[PDB]
Amino acid sequence: GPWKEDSHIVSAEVGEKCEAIGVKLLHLEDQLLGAMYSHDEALFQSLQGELQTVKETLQAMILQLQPTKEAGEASASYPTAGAQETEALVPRGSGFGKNEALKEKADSLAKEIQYLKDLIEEVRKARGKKRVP
Repeated sequence: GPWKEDSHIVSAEVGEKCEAIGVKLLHLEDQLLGAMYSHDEALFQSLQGELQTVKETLQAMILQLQPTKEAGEASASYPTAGAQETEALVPRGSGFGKNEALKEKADSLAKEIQYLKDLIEEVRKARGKKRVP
């Protein structure tokens, strides 16, 4: 009769999965600070593979619980006028050297964690506890 295995066990399985991603996120943040300050090669490879596996599993989780449509989808345009221009004259770098290669990776990883945090917060808020009547 039944074709699918998951029908009732989905709301009780998300809580444990969310707690697992939370403990992994905290351990990944501590290992990220220790790997960037101490500088390593093995820790960066393991961090990239673990981050890609958590991102792929998180995308599959949101694609499994939340349905997807083929026809439709809204596109963004964002209005612009053009006010105030930014110009570079003094890079500034006191200490030992200059930071440019580490800044790009720090902003890219920080943006990926911000989107990852908003995604986990949206699934937690939508399923589990509801706000207002």
